[PDB]
Formats: sequence, C-alpha cells, structure tokens
Amino acid sequence: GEAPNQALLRILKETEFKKIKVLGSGAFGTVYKGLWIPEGEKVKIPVAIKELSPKANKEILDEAYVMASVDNPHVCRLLGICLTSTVQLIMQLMPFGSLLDYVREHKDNIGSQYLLNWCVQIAKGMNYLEDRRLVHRDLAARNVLVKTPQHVKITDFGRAKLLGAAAAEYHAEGGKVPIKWMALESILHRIYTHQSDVWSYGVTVWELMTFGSKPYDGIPASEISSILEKGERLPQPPICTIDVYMIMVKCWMIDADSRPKFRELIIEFSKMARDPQRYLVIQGDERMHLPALMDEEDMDDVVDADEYLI
Ligand SMILES: C=CC(=O)Nc1cc(Nc2nccc(-c3cn(C)c4ccccc34)n2)c(OC)cc1N(C)CCN(C)C
Repeated sequence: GEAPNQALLRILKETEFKKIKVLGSGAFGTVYKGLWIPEGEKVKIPVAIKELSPKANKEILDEAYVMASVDNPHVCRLLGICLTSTVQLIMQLMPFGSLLDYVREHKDNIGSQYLLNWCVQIAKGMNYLEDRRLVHRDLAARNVLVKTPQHVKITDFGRAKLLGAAAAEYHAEGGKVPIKWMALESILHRIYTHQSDVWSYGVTVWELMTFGSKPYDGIPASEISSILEKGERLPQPPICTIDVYMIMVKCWMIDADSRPKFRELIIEFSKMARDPQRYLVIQGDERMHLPALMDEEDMDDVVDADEYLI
C-alpha cells in the first residue's frame, strides 16, 4: 500500500509550559503566546498554544495528526499536545502573525524581493506537502504565518487530507468551505487534488501582490462558480508584470492537469527572485527594509523550535 507513518506524537506536561498572553479568540478556541520549557533541558521554546464538544475534540486531534506528520522548513510543525480537561495544541510561535495581516500592515515597506521570495517559500512548502501525498484544501494568505519577514510557513491543517494509498482525489462532504479560494472542480463536485491546491496558491499569490485585497470583493460566493465558468478570473494587480500575472492565470485553468506543478512554481518564482524589480514594479522598492516579545527578562536560553530537534 503506502509507507508507515512513524512520526512521533509528543505528549506534554501542562507544568512544562506557561501561557503569557492571548493572541486570538474565536470558534477555533483561544491561542496563547507562551514559553515551553521541557523539564531538565535548559531550553525555553517560544510557542503558540491552541486551547479548545466531543466532535470538536475529534477535529483538533486530526489537525494534530497532520501537523505531527510534516517536517519541512516551510511548514509549521507541532511541538506536541497536552491532554488536560481541555485539549491543547502546542506549536511554534510565529512572531509576526499571518502573512495576510503582515502585507496589510506593512504595504509601504514590502519590496519585490520579499514578495517573490514568499512565493518561492510557499511553493516549496506546498511541493513538500505534495511529496507527502497531503492535500491542504485551505491554502490562503491567512493560513501562512511569518516567522521572520524573510521566512514564512504554511499552517492551518484543519481541512487537510492525507490521500489514501491509491487515491488521487478527496471527495468531501458538505459544509462551510472557502469558496473564493477553491478550484472550480472543488466548488462543483467537492473534488480536491494537489492541482486544486495549485488554484488556491494562485489566489494566495494574488492576495500578496495586492497587499491583502479580498478576492472577488463584494460578489457573493453563490455567484462565484458561475463567474468562473464564464471564464472570468481575478484581475492583474497593479504591481504585477505580465510574467507574474500569467503564472497566476495558469493556476486558474479549467483543466487541472494544465495548471502548473508546485515544483515548476518553485523554479519560475526563483528565476524572478534573482531580478525582482524586473517582475514586480513597486514605487520606492530599492530603499525598503523590514526587520521583550515575551515579557520575561532571562531569555539567555531561548531556542527557536526549528533548532529544537528530537
Ligand atoms: C490573525 C492574527 C495573528 O496572526 N496574530 C498574531 C499571531 C502570532 N503568532 C502565532 N504563531 C503561531 C500560531 C498562531 C495562531 C494560530 N491560530 C489558530 C491563531 C489564531 C489567531 C491568532 C493567532 C493564531 N499565531 C503572534 O505572535 C507574536 C502575534 C499576533 N498578533 C498579535 C500580531 C499580528 N496582528 C497585527 C494581527
């Protein structure tokens, strides 16, 4: 069939980590900024802790399953889970937040080199997920986090599906889905593949190149499947040369097999990242620059999760 998934699921002691401040609260629960100090190791690891219904527990454990099974510099990984009266996911702290919020807040100091590098990094992350036979199903700028302005990672595996041994697609049930990011065949037939992820990657790039605009703003999601069928697509962002826009457009072909592969998106955006001002036209580009967080003073032993292995 397929290879055995030998990922380790680490179970953490609640006394080993300290919540410092709330980062966000919603129906997903409450995310805290915090520190994880595994007993006896003399490391302090900055973490986000997602604290949390018996079906809502089955949902967060599926996410933990997926996150524990990935290991790539451009994908967020799970440090572990804690099974208290509520279930908590402990993941790497990504101090600059979501890329969608980052491009909105810093539109005036984001140059072409950052934008094209992020495109490369997300393609690398998605290519890795495809190698792992994983379909994300919710790729979007809100679901990419910023570790540093130079380093982003794909996150939010709440919808992700490992495709079975001989499965090329996944057929979902019904529910609330992110219509404005989805391939046409996913909207119409609830079918999802690596190539429908390519479609959402195209939409994600469009979000970045417009510094966080909302795709198909105002148009109700009811009408999206019809608009796409007529052959309409998102418009060329002002900063985009035709080279970059043609890549996005190719991600939105009706024939899924004629969309680019993630490994080709890596190559094409890497070429453009070598001469970024040739491919994105940003006023003031050549002079832009981008870069306590825990209210604790003795951070001598702090270690990023990426340097904390086994
Ligand atoms: C959309 C809001 C957002 O991303 N906020 C955010 C996030 C982090 N870091 C972080 N690192 C890893 C995971 C998460 C995270 C995961 N989930 C599910 C979240 C839900 C809401 C907010 C944050 C998260 N968050 C963070 O680390 C210091 C700070 C912030 N904000 C307070 C700063 C960004 N703000 C301008 C929106």
